Amino acid sequence: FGLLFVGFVAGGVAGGYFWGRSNGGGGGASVSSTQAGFDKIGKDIQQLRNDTNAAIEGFNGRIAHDEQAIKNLAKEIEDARAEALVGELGIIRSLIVANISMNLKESLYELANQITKRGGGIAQEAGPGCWYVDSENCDASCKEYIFNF
Amino acid sequence: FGLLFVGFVAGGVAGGYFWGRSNGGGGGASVSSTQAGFDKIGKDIQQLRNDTNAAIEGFNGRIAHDEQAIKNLAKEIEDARAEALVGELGIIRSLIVANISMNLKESLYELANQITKRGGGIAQEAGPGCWYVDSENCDASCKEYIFNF
Amino acid sequence: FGLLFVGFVAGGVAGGYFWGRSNGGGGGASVSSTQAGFDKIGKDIQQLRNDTNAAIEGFNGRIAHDEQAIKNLAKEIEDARAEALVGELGIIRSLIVANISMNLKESLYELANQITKRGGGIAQEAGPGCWYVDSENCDASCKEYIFNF
Amino acid sequence: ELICIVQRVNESFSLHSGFGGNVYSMKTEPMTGFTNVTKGASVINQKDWIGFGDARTDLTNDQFPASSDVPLAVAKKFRSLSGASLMLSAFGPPGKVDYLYQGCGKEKVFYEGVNWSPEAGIDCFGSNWTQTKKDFYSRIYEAARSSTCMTLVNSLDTKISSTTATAGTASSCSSSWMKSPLWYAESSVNPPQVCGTEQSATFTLPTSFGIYKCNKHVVQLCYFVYENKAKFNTFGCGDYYQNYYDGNGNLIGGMDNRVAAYRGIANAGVKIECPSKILNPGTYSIKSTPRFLLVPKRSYCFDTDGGYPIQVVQSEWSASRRSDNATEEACLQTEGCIFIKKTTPYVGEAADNAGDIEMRQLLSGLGNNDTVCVSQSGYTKGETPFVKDYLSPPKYGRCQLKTDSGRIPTLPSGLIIPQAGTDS
Amino acid sequence: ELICIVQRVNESFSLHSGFGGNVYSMKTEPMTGFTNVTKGASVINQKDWIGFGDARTDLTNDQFPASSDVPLAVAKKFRSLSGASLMLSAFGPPGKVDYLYQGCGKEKVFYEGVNWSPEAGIDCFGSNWTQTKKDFYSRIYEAARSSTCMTLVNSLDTKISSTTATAGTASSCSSSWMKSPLWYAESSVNPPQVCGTEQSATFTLPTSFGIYKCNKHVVQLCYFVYENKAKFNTFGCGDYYQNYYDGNGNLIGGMDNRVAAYRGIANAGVKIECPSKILNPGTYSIKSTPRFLLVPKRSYCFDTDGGYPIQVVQSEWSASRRSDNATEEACLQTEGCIFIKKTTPYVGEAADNAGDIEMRQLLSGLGNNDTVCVSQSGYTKGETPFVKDYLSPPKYGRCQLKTDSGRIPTLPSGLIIPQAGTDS
Amino acid sequence: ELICIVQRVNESFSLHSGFGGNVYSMKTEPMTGFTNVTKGASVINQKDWIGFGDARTDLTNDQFPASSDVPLAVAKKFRSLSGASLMLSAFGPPGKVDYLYQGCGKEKVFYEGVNWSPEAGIDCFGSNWTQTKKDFYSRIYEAARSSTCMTLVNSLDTKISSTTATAGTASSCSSSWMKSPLWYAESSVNPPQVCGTEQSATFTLPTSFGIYKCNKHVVQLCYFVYENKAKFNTFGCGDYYQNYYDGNGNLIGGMDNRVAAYRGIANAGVKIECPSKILNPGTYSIKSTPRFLLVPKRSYCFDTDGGYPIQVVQSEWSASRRSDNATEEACLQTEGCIFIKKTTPYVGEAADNAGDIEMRQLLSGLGNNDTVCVSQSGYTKGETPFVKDYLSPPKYGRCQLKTDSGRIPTLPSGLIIPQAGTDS
Ligand SMILES: CC(=O)N[C@H]1[C@H](OCCN=[N+]=[N-])O[C@H](CO)[C@@H](O)[C@@H]1O[C@@H]1O[C@H](CO)[C@H](O)[C@H](O[C@]2(C(=O)O)C[C@H](O)[C@@H](NC(C)=O)[C@H]([C@H](O)[C@H](O)COC(C)=O)O2)[C@H]1O
Ligand SMILES: CC(=O)N[C@H]1[C@H](OCCN=[N+]=[N-])O[C@H](CO)[C@@H](O)[C@@H]1O[C@@H]1O[C@H](CO)[C@H](O)[C@H](O[C@]2(C(=O)O)C[C@H](O)[C@@H](NC(C)=O)[C@H]([C@H](O)[C@H](O)COC(C)=O)O2)[C@H]1O
Ligand SMILES: CC(=O)N[C@H]1[C@H](OCCN=[N+]=[N-])O[C@H](CO)[C@@H](O)[C@@H]1O[C@@H]1O[C@H](CO)[C@H](O)[C@H](O[C@]2(C(=O)O)C[C@H](O)[C@@H](NC(C)=O)[C@H]([C@H](O)[C@H](O)COC(C)=O)O2)[C@H]1O
Ligand SMILES: *[C@@H]1O[C@H](CO)[C@@H](O[C@@H]2O[C@H](CO)[C@@H](O)[C@H](O)[C@H]2NC(C)=O)[C@H](O)[C@H]1NC(C)=O
Ligand SMILES: *[C@@H]1O[C@H](CO)[C@@H](O[C@@H]2O[C@H](CO)[C@@H](O)[C@H](O)[C@H]2NC(C)=O)[C@H](O)[C@H]1NC(C)=O
Ligand SMILES: *[C@@H]1O[C@H](CO)[C@@H](O[C@@H]2O[C@H](CO)[C@@H](O)[C@H](O)[C@H]2NC(C)=O)[C@H](O)[C@H]1NC(C)=O
Ligand SMILES: *[C@@H]1O[C@H](CO)[C@@H](O[C@@H]2O[C@H](CO)[C@@H](O)[C@H](O)[C@H]2NC(C)=O)[C@H](O)[C@H]1NC(C)=O
Ligand SMILES: *[C@@H]1O[C@H](CO)[C@@H](O[C@@H]2O[C@H](CO)[C@@H](O)[C@H](O)[C@H]2NC(C)=O)[C@H](O)[C@H]1NC(C)=O
Ligand SMILES: *[C@@H]1O[C@H](CO)[C@@H](O)[C@H](O)[C@H]1NC(C)=O
Repeated sequence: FGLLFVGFVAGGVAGGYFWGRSNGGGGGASVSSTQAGFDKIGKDIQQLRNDTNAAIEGFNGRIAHDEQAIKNLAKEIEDARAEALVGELGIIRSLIVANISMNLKESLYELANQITKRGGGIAQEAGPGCWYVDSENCDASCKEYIFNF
Repeated sequence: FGLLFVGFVAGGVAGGYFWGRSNGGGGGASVSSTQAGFDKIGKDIQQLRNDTNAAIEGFNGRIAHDEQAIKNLAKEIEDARAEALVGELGIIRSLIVANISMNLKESLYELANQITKRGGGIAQEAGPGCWYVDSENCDASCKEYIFNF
Repeated sequence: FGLLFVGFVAGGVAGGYFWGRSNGGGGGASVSSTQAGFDKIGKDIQQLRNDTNAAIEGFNGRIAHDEQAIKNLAKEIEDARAEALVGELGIIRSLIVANISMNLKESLYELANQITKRGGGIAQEAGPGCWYVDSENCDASCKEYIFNF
Repeated sequence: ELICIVQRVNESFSLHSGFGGNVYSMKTEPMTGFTNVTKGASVINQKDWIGFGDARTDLTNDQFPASSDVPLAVAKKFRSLSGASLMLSAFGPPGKVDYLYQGCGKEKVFYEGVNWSPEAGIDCFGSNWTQTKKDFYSRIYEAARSSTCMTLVNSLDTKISSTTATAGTASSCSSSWMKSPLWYAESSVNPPQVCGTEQSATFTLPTSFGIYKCNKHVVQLCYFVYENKAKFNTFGCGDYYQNYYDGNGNLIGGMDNRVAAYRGIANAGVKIECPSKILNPGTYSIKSTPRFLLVPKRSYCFDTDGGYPIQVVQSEWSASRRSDNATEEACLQTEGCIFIKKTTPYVGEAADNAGDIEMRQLLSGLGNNDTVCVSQSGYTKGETPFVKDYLSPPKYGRCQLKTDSGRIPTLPSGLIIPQAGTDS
Repeated sequence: ELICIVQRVNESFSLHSGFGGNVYSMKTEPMTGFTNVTKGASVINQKDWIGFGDARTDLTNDQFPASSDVPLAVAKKFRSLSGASLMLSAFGPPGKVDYLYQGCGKEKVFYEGVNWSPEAGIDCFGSNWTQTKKDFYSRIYEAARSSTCMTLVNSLDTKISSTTATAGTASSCSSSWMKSPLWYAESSVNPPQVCGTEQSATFTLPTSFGIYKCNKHVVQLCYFVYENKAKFNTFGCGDYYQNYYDGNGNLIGGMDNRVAAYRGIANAGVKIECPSKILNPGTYSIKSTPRFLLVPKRSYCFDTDGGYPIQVVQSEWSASRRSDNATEEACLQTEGCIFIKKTTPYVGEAADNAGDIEMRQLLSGLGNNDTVCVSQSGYTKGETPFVKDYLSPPKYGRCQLKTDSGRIPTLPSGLIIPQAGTDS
Repeated sequence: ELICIVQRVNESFSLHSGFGGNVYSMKTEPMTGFTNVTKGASVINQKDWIGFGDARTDLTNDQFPASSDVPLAVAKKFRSLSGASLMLSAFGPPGKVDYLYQGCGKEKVFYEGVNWSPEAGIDCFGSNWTQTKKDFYSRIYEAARSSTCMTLVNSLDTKISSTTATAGTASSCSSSWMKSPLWYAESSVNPPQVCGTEQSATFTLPTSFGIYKCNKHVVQLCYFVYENKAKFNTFGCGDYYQNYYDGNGNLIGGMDNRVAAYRGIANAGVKIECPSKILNPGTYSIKSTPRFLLVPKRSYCFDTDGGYPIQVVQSEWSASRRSDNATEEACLQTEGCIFIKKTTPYVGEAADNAGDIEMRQLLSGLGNNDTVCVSQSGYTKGETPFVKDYLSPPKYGRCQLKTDSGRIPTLPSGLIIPQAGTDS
């Protein structure tokens, strides 16, 4: 329904990013395509995923100094220390997931913005990732220029 | 002034979410209603608040193992450990508050988006939560269709 | 290219926030100004920077109690404790930087929103920080009213 | 016409800050809270603990379960016999029950001791059995602290040098004597003219006993206390002495009046003192005045594989009998020992002295499958990381921390409005 | 026409990453920094500390405040008397001031000792009083480390066996003797023919003294040092000995030449040595050569309820007098002891030896209401969690950690531009 | 016409939550992982460690590098001589190599001991040299644990009282004797009539030796073991004794049969026992039976400036010779000691007993510039903070923690779709 929403589909049916169009005859009946040339999104995902290495390396490089002379494992203490470190890694994870989410959503906004200025101002934004086009002076080669499917 | 701003009111006067309208005669004089049917917002707030339990349970489930043979309380040490745990809980709190904020703001955007596509494209967005309507081919039943007050 | 993008410039050339305009004769050729009266942005930056003191004071006020009777520095242990505290300060930093980023970006959105309602609805939004104006019933004093350069 | 959703707040709204967005709300709710603390005994691991006790945890008592302070399932985890106590088995006084306490458990519950209190009226020349009791349990608790297991060693290998010395008895001890120490005497020493020869002995503390490894032994190195060299010479020639040496010859206990002053109470007559000591496995020597020789014959065997702080349960009679608080004081002065104490008298369901409602409440935690922390304040579940008041040590497990309720942060609730940017 | 706000950066801008948004800026500012460290003495809790001292902290001195190294309010927290020292009160030499030091405080400041230095010229057969001084304060600091309180015990219960023995005096000790130890001698022993009997004594270390609980006692178990059995036989028959035993008979101190070699310096004559030991409360025995018996008569009483690392302040004279650094060396070799030392000579305002500008600077922290950490490097306030250089131990309180300035993260400042998404 | 980008997910997508935005993805990847653990010896700091060894780490051996278990660069960090061992240098038996081990290093590797095994066949009246070996290395490892440095002290200052006593020799000891202890005997004592006088001696443990500070000394306080007073009286009058006292007179070692029982094995004849003890620097006394006196003449000097847990490397022969595992057992019972053990026999490249492929693999870590943790399980690099199984103690450095792989959180990967708000 346009970049503020994620919908679910059943059985087969591809997940991902598609072009969707609406009315026409009054009343129309919808339509959802089968992929565009969203090459930007693929590369952006790549960059965003690689950028997580910085936060992981920070965590991996931190190992507490210790010294134990004792001959038998202090298991309960060992487990508690691990549990604490796992908790910290859990916070970092939640931070990283949101960081990806927010920066992907923004990359998606930047994609949609290029489409707006591509047919501007024929496009007319209806919230992020949605547009209203006047089918009267944008035919089909016009629409294919602006949205590329 | 439309979802990017929060305003203050004095004495009595309800806080919350209201419908506000502007000009008309040149120059107009404003108007702010007394609630809509923002049923989505109420339910969304409910869901978002319940979703915080996950982060709290994570914190509550983490208790450091200890073993003390000593007979007198090591008070300064006990207090320091507590202070450190309270600090961690403080970070988690700040994370949770922003998480609610951001997801509520997004739920508000999704509300406004449904209104845009409801009278589309009669609506015309003026930033999030604001619209420009041409009072000439949207009368009153039209406006009440699109915004429902 | 309008608040979703940051561009780079070479040699001299000021960095910051500028007014940029596009087509005209078909095809136009761009233009980027030399500052506006973005007084809001300057003051907002000031407020946002001062607001970081809260998070720093929280960190500065937390110092672990300790008691050592030993006569020779346990250097490896001292260094590990410091390293752990530096790690925590690093997370807080990353939180603060994003908090500034997000609240500045929002202050920028609120600036752009005031401009939209200033010439409304002559303005017509093309994504955040961009507008399409019909040069036919907005002359020049009109544009200077709405955008102030 | 411009139509807008408008967001507004009251004086009733307060602003809550976030990293990446603030929130206005009228109400708040605390993010978390305190975990209840329950008084009494419990364990954090049901498959690694052991109890040692008496009738009050003995499922074979004729009056079970009325005579019991624990239910069947907990009683199965105890090693108990009616009428027994660690101390009774240490010395084995005439006609008392003599239970061979043994078992393994990282968590340990000691709930016995009452069966040798002043009420028992055991004499046997005892200077002050209550004092002996306190000293004895102190050594037990100290050794138990760092051991996984414990067992009575009911008979030490011993050997005396004299061939004329015979086993000693006294009317003050039911006309016989303790199992430990052994009492050896030569009928001839007589300060007329006959004075005999210095007596000698060895006793061995084994490195193991059955399946139990011994790293440490609790033993008593007893000595007699006479009124003064003269009253002593009623019996022996010269000065009294009973000295204990390790294998190399270092003195480790006993009473050698020849350097030490006499410390007996006037006309009380002869007394015996039995301090307990923790000794390593090995063979030990004794040298003594010719007439009377004392030789340790029992011990308690411990390892050093480690354990948790122990729980010691108050072991006293109902009001009608004469009790002591020696195991309480033993526990208080011994690090790693947690003491469980009733606030009301012991009133038994079976008879006067077995099956008490409060003790059953206090021991019911033994009990549970969900205890994560055990402390001198009581035990807790894993609800939150905080408690309202400190958990007093000794303590072990996932133990809560005290914090003021005001330092627990809150979360916005009720009607909520987001805020971001400077809005100006 | 398309009209846009345009965001642009220079080569002068650097990108700062965030979890949920980045920031371009030209300037940065460090997020936090180092806390200053002040040399000298201080306390983290003004209502739980105590000072022990001499004229330099005695508000009753005739020349106060000119003779003082602390202001009135701090002097009120000291227990001091002009001319006193812990060591002087331990022995009580003839004609020296004899102050009964006592008090309670988790934090402790020892600022005395100078009043018994080599300058004092106390003889009394002392082998090496500087050595004795170092040994004595070591025991004090060790015991003080784990105690809440301290008190002189100015008189032990003592009892000697001899009925002929009389109090001993010497011209080397102002023609009398110490308060402690007591010196008992029988006029008859004479190696002609008269040789007397082995002397005996007991001394009791109490379990309390006034309101003060005693768990530990610092005492001296002195012995005489003769040149060689022969020079010894100038005085006594056989070998010299003075042995100390606990109640059971274990040797705990003294000098028994009969097994130990002689260790006196040629033709120096008789010397007395007084090592200090930490003993539990109880009654102790002494056996000695017939002619000369030494008996401990004082102690310092400590508890074991706990305390913080202690502060010991350099206690030396101005240049004109003969000082020592025994309390410095006592403090250095004793765990939990923090030593405060001047870098310039002691120059007093009152007279030569009282009221020094540098010491007043060093003690002014005693002083403050906002000290959170005390260390062998000096003390700090609660500004930040970091210091530029390590705080050397011993130390206690909310103590800062060393980190390199480069590891302190920065925050963007000046002109700022947000960045998010990949912008491509 | 309304034209929209549409976001949709499958049953194959799972939702990952974030603080400020969720993410749908089909795949996940673990965020981090386990660090490999390598068996054998290593160091965390190449400029602060020292090795002590024998031919197997001796770069001057004729067959180097074939006779070596380490490469040249590591051999340069060892103090080793072919045929040597700490124990051989402690006693200095006739005709054995006598290397002066000395050096400094916070991390320490002990890789010697094999050169005095049962294969050596050293007699010298030894009761059980394997027992002595285990006792000796235990003391070394204990002292090494807390010391920065170690040095043999190859000659103690000693002085005996007798003027007739002469140096002792025996056919069981190559017709001479150890370097330490020294054996002094008077030819006249003869239980006929001639019985001589009690022998005396002193030995001094220095406060330093060369550039090395001594806070502690490992020494042996040997004594002879006779079958029974009678078999003893084959040689001496009365009871055998050899007692060790500190400067004050406290007994610290030896065998005094006069209080201690005899413990020799039937018709074995005379044996010598040499337990090792850790003593402070100072002067010590000896008293003994007239005929035979033993006097310690060597020590190992340690400081107390601190060190890391030590590494001890299995020191055994190839199969054809007679080995022992005394240094293994010494290491196991001594806290702070890490033992390195082969799983296959020792098969040397040079000859049978020098240059083993497995040992070279095990010692190659000594070796590396990037080891951050050393443990009884092996050593690790600084890859991640986790290991799959516990690193067993003793251990030191930046040591990994065990966690289950399932508790390691994941990150979304592959095709990804953001989610925020409630979308309803
Ligand atoms: C009865 C006797 O022989 N002696 C009197 C003895 O004084 C008599 C004066 N003669 N002279 N000279 O003085 C003591 C105190 O004045 C009395 O105790 C003693 O009488 C005791 O009578 C008690 C009963 O009150 C006992 O019978 C005791 O006899 C025993 C005993 O205690 O039962 C008999 C035991 O067989 C004997 N056993 C052994 C192994 O020694 C036991 C014991 O020696 C003594 O108690 C010694 O006690 C110790 C441990 O030192 O005495 C009579 O002594
Ligand atoms: C004066 C005397 O009796 N003896 C000479 C004694 O040699 C004389 C040879 N006779 N014979 N045989 O040798 C020693 C060393 O050669 C001299 O010290 C001693 O003379 C001492 O004179 C000093 C003054 O320099 C003292 O007067 C000392 O007398 C006292 C003392 O020290 O004041 C008198 C004290 O009353 C006496 N008090 C007691 C309680 O014993 C004291 C003391 O015995 C001795 O110092 C013993 O010292 C100790 C602690 O062992 O002596 C004369 O001895
Ligand atoms: C040969 C001798 O004098 N005595 C026999 C002695 O029995 C003879 C009965 N006489 N009487 N009565 O009994 C013992 C055991 O029955 C025999 O060992 C002893 O014979 C020994 O012969 C051995 C060889 O097997 C030795 O030669 C030993 O002589 C030495 C030695 O061990 O080498 C000679 C040494 O010079 C002498 N050195 C010193 C410093 O004492 C050494 C030593 O005394 C003895 O071993 C004492 O051993 C100790 C440490 O107690 O003996 C003959 O004794
Ligand atoms: C749900 O959607 C995804 C992608 O839209 C499908 O994933 C593809 O599946 C095939 C075979 O499993 C792979 O070869 C492709 O590489 C996958 N897509 C991508 C993005 O690489 C998935 O099969 C769908 N699941 C269902 C239930 O139909
Ligand atoms: C400010 O606004 C809020 C809500 O807009 C008011 O809260 C209501 O107050 C009454 C009585 O206090 C309650 O019964 C309602 O349930 C509240 N509202 C909500 C959202 O549930 C509040 O009273 C206002 N405060 C002032 C100063 O007028
Ligand atoms: C890049 O841009 C910034 C600002 O747009 C320039 O910063 C100014 O530089 C001068 C002198 O260095 C200062 O007096 C001004 O105060 C700076 N601006 C601001 C925002 O205060 C900077 O010089 C530019 N760099 C380059 C390479 O030209
Ligand atoms: C993130 O930044 C925002 C904006 O600077 C902070 O919001 C401020 O919070 C304080 C309360 O601590 C308010 O009094 C200010 O008015 C807020 N400023 C604005 C512009 O709203 C917020 O505190 C920061 N987040 C955290 C957790 O520190
Ligand atoms: C959150 O994700 C963003 C985007 O992937 C990260 O921004 C990158 O940061 C590095 C500096 O560490 C830059 O060199 C990259 O160019 C940035 N990428 C983009 C697309 O801007 C950011 O580091 C992450 N936040 C944290 C704190 O790790
Ligand atoms: C800036 O920060 C400080 C806290 O350090 C605060 O007291 C001050 O009021 C703040 N200024 C403004 C304008 O908020």
